[PDB]
Amino acid sequence: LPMLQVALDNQTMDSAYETTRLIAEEVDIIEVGTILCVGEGVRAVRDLKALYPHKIVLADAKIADAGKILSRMCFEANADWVTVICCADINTAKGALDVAKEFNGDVQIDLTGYWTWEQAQQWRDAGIGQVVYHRSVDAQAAGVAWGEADITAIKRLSDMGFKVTVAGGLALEDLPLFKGIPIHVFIAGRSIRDAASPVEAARQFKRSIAELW
Amino acid sequence: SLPMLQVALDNQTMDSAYETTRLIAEEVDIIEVGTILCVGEGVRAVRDLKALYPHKIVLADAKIADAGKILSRMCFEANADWVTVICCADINTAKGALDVAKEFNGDVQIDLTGYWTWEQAQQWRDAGIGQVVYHRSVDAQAAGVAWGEADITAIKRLSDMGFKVTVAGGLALEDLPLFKGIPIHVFIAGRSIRDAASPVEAARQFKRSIAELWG
Ligand SMILES: [Mg+2]
Ligand SMILES: [Mg+2]
Repeated sequence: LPMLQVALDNQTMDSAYETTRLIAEEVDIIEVGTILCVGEGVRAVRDLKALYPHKIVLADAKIADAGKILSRMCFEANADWVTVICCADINTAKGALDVAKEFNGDVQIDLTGYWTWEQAQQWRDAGIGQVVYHRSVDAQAAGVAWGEADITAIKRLSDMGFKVTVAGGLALEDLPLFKGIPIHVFIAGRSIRDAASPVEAARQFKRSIAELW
Repeated sequence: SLPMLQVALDNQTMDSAYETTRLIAEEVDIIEVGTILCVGEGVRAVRDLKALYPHKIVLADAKIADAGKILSRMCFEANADWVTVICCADINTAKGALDVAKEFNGDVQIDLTGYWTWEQAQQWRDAGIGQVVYHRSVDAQAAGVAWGEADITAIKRLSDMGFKVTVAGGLALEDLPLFKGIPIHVFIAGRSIRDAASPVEAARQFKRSIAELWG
């Protein structure tokens, strides 16, 4: 089944713990959001893995360069997975992946914004096995919806051999759009954190995934 | 004008960064809180460095990929002067960061590490972005990628489009003559200053060479 990842896009640890104390056991993957990486630094990764060592912890660093340095900082802090942003030089993805392998972790290419199918082939040739197909939250705020071109692009990525994570303002009602595609992970940030009942929000995601897959 | 000098603080902890700033704060124009220090320490690095050096321009090299308003506000509330947005970001990300920047009388640069297009550059100018960082990837540099003809051509084209151009990416003193005759706004040096036997003298050599090459 597709896994459920909660994005902790909080500015401080104590704000993040407001969410994790409700739903840590309701999800599969705990993401240290970019917001939290910037707010608190890599201590966020170390602290959350110590709290939830049985969960996969993703550091959503969106590394643009200095792949070896930034990945090593995240993996020394006990990250399982780290993200590299799609425009990074191929040697950045390669460097992050080499480090990831030392720690038995993995790298995902986050596909927010502008990238090309040629770059996607490069990531595959470099041994990248995961991508995050990601509607920009700012594009979302400007009225960009999920659409059929996204579905086509997700299937294409899956056919290239990537495990695909889907993200970007996902609500429960969006899940049927992706039906029939072997999605690796759905990310939910706001639709869990900001729900009247975060626990019900998470369980509904899992319920719906179970029905659909 | 002479190109200014920006020191990149790509340290993992504040104390490591202060080992550099206590030597060169007054030898450089812009203090960059490197991406590595943003990740190492969080946005406190911005707040703390601005408090030590309030008279200096402080740049947060956040390389914002999305959530432009949120991330830019965090940096500006920590008293940054400038923030970076990575070239691949959706145009609304750059716009959102700029909107926030104007509230704080700050500014946004687009960092041009990695893959981008000329069409994207026109969108940046149209949205009112006035600064770009022409950036050789440090990982590309480590795989042997040299400064080349195509870099001079693109920098010139960016300048002709109306951007002030910062040059960065493993910059060494001997690289500066490659850029002579182009109105570079800022040169960034990280390792070439931080890792020198004498950071003070390294910074001074950059300033001397700049004053010769652009004088
Ligand atoms: Mg995220
Ligand atoms: Mg930098």
